[PDB]
Amino acid sequence: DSDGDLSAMLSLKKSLNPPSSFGWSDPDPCKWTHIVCTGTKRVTRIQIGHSGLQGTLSPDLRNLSELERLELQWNNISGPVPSLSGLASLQVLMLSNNNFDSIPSDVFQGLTSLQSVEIDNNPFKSWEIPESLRNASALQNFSANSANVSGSLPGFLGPDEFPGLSILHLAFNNLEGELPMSLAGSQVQSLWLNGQKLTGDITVLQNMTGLKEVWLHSNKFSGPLPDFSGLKELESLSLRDNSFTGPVPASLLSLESLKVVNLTNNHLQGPVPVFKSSVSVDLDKDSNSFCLSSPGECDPRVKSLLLIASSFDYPPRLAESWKGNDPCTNWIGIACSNGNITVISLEKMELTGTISPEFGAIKSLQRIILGINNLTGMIPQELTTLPNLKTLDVSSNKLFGKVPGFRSNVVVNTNGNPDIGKDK
Ligand SMILES: *[C@@H]1O[C@H](CO[C@@H]2O[C@@H](C)[C@@H](O)[C@@H](O)[C@@H]2O)[C@@H](O[C@@H]2O[C@H](CO)[C@@H](O[C@@H]3O[C@H](CO)[C@@H](O)[C@H](O[C@H]4O[C@H](CO)[C@@H](O)[C@H](O)[C@@H]4O)[C@@H]3O)[C@H](O)[C@H]2NC(C)=O)[C@H](O)[C@H]1NC(C)=O
Ligand SMILES: *[C@@H]1O[C@H](CO)[C@@H](O[C@@H]2O[C@H](CO)[C@@H](O)[C@H](O)[C@H]2NC(C)=O)[C@H](O)[C@H]1NC(C)=O
Repeated sequence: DSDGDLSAMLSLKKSLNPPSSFGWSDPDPCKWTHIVCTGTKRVTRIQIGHSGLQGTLSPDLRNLSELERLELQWNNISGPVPSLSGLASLQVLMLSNNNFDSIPSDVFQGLTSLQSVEIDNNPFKSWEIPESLRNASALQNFSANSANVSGSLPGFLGPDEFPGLSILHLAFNNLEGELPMSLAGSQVQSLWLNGQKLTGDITVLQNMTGLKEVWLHSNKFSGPLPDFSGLKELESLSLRDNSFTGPVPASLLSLESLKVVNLTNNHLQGPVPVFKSSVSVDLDKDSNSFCLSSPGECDPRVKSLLLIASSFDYPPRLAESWKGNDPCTNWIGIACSNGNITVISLEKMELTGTISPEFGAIKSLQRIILGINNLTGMIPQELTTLPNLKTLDVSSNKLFGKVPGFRSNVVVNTNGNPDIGKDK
């Protein structure tokens, strides 16, 4: 009630200790500068950003039951952020750019009206995004850049609990682990996750069709680029300084909405991408694994090997090795005679995926050695059309199906494939 608000405001004045000329002098805090109250003397707004404040924040803040907007940003307030639990009308919370040293796990408990949270640039002790946030079903904006956020990106941030989430900014924290698949379906429009140690692939982006701005640079993301054709509002895509593999997808190259793309410093393969003239492209020379230094089709041998790599799920070691346009110099697993590929030898490379029928297109092949990997599927019939093939070793994989009929002088070894001959 109004007496409770009066007491809480007096406690806040004491903790913050504002200057004598700040205007918190009247016996009725509803008459104080930068405070808004209802006609029945309930506090609804406290708006004292950029006010040079130096104290701490009283825990009695949580007693202001009708508080809607709390702005304390760009001061020098220290100590812990008090629990705000129970402030069911709090709609806007701005604490960015202060000196807060911690934020508690129950801080968002029962904050059902919360729409916008900004707590960037505070020297918080390490903390994880808390479960208490899950009651903010109308949450639209959550910003906590440079706030020492740790752990994984929690899956509860998906549309199942945050159907209105629009801005999620968590740059320059300590996040690790992979993107949770529960983000699928999210209507987030601006996503900042740059500048930490996130890993895994970014396939979940395919299911986030409201994205306009995606900043994932400076992480440890890997794997090939996903299908972008569904992201018809995507304007700004920053993927630089990661470990992405595979080619730049045509689905991205033809995306009409695209305005800015950053691809520098990855392990992207295939031909150099050509974007529309209107797109600002950040792609430093020699900062990926493209076959040429400028746009143009790759060498025929390279094209074949890249199809083979694709079927092997773009092996990370090959993405970093198979650079340039000459497979006969310094490529993992590749030997040549007079420029013709004679050996593809990738034993013990933890390969996944399947054996591409494109092996059959490399007519100079003498040895295909793929033993001790995690390959599945069948041995393609196309391999029997290799007239110089001497040895096919596919030992110790997870292959199945009938072995096609090879010439009677081809050495074939399927040792250690328990399902060879079985159908699946
Ligand atoms: C957070 O919000 C949940 C509901 O949202 C769901 O969980 C969130 C964490 C998040 O995942 C959301 O996306 C998701 O939709 C609230 O949960 C509801 O809480 C109320 C009570 O607080 C429950 O109401 C009770 O229902 C009982 C039957 O299931 C019923 O027996 C109870 O009646 C008894 O109590 C009432 C008074 O409360 C009394 O009037 C009755 O006479 C009787 O004794 C009562 O109605 C809902 O079942 C919960 N689930 C819903 C609504 O889906 C949760 O409270 C909230 N928590 C915080 C901290 O804000
Ligand atoms: C992503 O690339 C864009 C386009 O190159 C970068 O934006 C440009 O930044 C330069 C500064 O280096 C500005 O002077 C240009 O005006 C910007 N162009 C824009 C915004 O269209 C952007 O900085 C890159 N992002 C990262 C994280 O490196």
